[PDB]
Amino acid sequence: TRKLILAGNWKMHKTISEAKKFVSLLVNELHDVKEFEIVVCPPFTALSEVGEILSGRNIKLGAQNVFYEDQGAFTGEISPLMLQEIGVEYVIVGHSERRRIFKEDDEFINRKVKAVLEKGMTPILCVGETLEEREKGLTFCVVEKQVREGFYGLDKEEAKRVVIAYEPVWAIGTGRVATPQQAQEVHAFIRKLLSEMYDEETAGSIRILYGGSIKPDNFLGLIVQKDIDGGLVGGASLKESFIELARIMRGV
Amino acid sequence: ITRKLILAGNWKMHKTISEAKKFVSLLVNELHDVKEFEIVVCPPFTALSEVGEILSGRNIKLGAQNVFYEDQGAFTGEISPLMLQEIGVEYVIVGHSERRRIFKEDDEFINRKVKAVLEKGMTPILCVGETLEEREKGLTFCVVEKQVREGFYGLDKEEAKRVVIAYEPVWAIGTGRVATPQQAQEVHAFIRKLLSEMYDEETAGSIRILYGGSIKPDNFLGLIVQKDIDGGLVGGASLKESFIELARIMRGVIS
Amino acid sequence: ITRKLILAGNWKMHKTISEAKKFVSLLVNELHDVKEFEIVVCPPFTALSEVGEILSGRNIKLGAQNVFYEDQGAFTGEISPLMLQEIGVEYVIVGHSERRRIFKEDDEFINRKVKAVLEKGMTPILCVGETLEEREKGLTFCVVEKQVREGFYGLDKEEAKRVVIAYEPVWAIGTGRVATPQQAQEVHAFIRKLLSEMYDEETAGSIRILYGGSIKPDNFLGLIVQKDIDGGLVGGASLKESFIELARIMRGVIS
Amino acid sequence: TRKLILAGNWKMHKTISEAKKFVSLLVNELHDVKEFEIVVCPPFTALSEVGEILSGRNIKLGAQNVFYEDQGAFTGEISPLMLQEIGVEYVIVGHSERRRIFKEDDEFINRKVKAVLEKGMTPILCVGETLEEREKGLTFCVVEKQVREGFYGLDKEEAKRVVIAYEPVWAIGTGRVATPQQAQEVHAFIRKLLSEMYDEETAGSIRILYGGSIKPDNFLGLIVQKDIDGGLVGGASLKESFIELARIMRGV
Repeated sequence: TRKLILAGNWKMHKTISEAKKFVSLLVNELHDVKEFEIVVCPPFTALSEVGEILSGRNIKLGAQNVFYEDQGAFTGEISPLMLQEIGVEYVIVGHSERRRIFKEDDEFINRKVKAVLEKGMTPILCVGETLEEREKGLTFCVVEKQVREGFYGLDKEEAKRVVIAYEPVWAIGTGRVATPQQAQEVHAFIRKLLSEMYDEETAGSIRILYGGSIKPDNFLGLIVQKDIDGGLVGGASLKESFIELARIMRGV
Repeated sequence: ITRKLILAGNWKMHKTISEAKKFVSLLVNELHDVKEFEIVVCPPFTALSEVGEILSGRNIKLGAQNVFYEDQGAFTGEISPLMLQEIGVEYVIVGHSERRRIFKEDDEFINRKVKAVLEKGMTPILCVGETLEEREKGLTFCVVEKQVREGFYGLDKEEAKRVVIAYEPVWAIGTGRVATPQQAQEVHAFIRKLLSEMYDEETAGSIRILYGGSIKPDNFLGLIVQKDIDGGLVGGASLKESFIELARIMRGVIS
Repeated sequence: ITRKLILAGNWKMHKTISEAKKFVSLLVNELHDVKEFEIVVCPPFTALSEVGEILSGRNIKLGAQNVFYEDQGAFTGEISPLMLQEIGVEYVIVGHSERRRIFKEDDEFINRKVKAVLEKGMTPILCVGETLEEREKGLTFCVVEKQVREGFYGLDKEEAKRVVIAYEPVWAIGTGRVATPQQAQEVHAFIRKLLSEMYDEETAGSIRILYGGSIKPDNFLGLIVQKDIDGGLVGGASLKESFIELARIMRGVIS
Repeated sequence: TRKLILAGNWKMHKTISEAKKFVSLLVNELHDVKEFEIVVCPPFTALSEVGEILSGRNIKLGAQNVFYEDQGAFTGEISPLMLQEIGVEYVIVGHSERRRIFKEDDEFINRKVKAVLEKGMTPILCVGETLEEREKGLTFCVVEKQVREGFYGLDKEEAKRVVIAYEPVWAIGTGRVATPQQAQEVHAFIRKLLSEMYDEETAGSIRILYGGSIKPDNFLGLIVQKDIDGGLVGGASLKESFIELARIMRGV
């Protein structure tokens, strides 16, 4: 908790032309932000161009993925350095799409968490169970494994910097949001677990946001819950609905 | 038969928008009269837009190191063909060893990227190559054939001509162990006979097959001379000015 | 609550029909009055029929080291539940580490074998256990829970009682590094609380949970004494006569 | 070529009770065999019992799989020793079912070929393309890879002992047999390749049998072809149809 976050993950969606316009629209409508942070994550291609429009502004730059090496022969990948030089503050790691479609495993993910922290950036670690896992009663152990694997090797001080995002796979793009009751139950669990790995202090420092079918007509009720520190917006982050959400987010 | 030679530079994960903007301008002027073939630079996504304008109207061409096969969608961290087409990218490396080995990218996955790149009017550069163990078992030809057949599957005579293949023996990637022009040529000749049966003589003669072991400024002359080697997919050397050297060498084989 | 202790021997890939016939007869007489618990021998498929007759009517019970979940079909090299049931097999080890690690046998695959074994009126012995790395990340409990939940999935109160679990910490398999009775007991207690939530008190108390690290004739006494350890899944020691020793020890904990 | 083989792969099909009867039926109807070999492959459970009924008889004992170690901690597996002691002469390795359902890779397979030869038994190496592979034009390279991987590390003398069985996956149990023309084309190819790896001598020594939907009303026409040295019978090997096949096999 302590400083909510409204993060938008555009995913594979905008052209440098569109980004420039859209970002500006946001920066105009939200130049005034009541401390709760607002992050926008455009694709690699449009990062530098968006960097400008944001430089010096309140809204912060976010990236969708990163490799764990400063440089090397890894054709197609982007290094932490390249993201830093552009002024990217947040980096999404472990997104369900990457885990599932691109077969990224926990170790791979864990090695990325550190790399993002090394260059003093904030990693957004994604966790979440699949419907099948939820039905077998593995919701918690699945989240627990991912979290433990994610933080493995981090000290109380680094762990404090990490951001967690619970995107229940059964609710990504399916339009089926988890009730605030279901969201909170897992968020709470993550918080308790977080403290058992460290201490009540770190656990309260780490921000855990909800992700998965975050629409304007359901965001209130999710941010209201005790342990949900904001959201990782998917679709809604592409339109102007990202403003109505940021608006609601100001209701606290 | 004629075929336009090609010299491509795969920077890989190496430069920042600054280092990039510099190096690129340098070249835009060094290789200014060079119009007898194509020099392609492939910077990281982060730095394409910048380099993109340093080339708008110049001779050197823009190329990406990877692409996803869809136009847009729920695919965090991926770049679409439309995103590359806006910036003015003309070439896209597809199926590179690193992606196949390290990022478990399979043939069917790669085949879709090939068709995808072609749909937007861009040029795929399909990479194929054996492993040391593979070559030791005599599987060089079947490893290459499988990859060529898979990659081209579904394409037709027309689309096939637009593809560019790049033979990159894995046992010669960054290990320094470049391939003797004999070895290179042998394989390139095969890939061309194969391409012949798959489609026809005309087609197999239109498709450029570049080499990719450890192309250095010294040995490169002993390769481009070969019969079935139409250019090179350069790694390291594409970083330094030695790239501008290679570009020189290649010019002394055309008229 | 009562629960009948169980001592099982997983010969693994070790004896021939001859060595087998010998060892078995030896036992049939040594452990002759032993009827306060169950001794189970698990020879390789090749040698089941032989050992099978050396037990027909005796006290010691027959057990297999693996099974496929179908009754018959196009599955070269596999053994069916019917094939085991004819010979008179009563126990079937399912989900052993070696099979999970070496032969890529997954949870869903193992769950089907559990149901299958139960259908023919036989007893599954589901093996669960963490890895050194897993225990170092504090994943012991979730690794075990996942495996227990997966394995039992679909079963009900009745069928669940018939299952026999065997906690076999992988970092203690053939490495000699047996587990302190503290560690063993801790986990066994968890697996039993879990089994309690999954079904109920009655059920969790009926299910035997055996230990399986490096059960030797000396340390075995410090384990069977524990509260939640109902017996042992013995590897090596099940080969020699030391097995007959362990069987002795276990007898001195019943009345 | 040189000494055809009629091999029956029961797969997962008989009880020790049934085996004893059935085998006997065969041993009675075929105690007289015009040199062409007849192998029967029952499941592990029934091996020793069938061993007796066959001991001293013409029909030979075959197994469906084996591990590559004489002994060790490999719960559920059977060693070469265990097969030998029972008098098993042939061992099927690399059967499509094992490759596909049980994920056995070429190395695994190759390590089994040697192990079977060590204890002086004859391994039956299975190879074959899937429909999809056949359509992409990979029929040959697929067979070539499997064969090369299978023989890797074998000398002219061991390689001579190896038996090859081409079971086109698209024809296993599908009831769709390959025409003799299609069968021969691949068999021929394997023979040419076999010689290029060794010499015309070894290539002619190695026996290559067809496998896949071998029924009595199509066996003749397959054994007739030049490079098909017999068959690996699946279903047909379970009934008495295994006798009509053995009967036809005698027509040469």
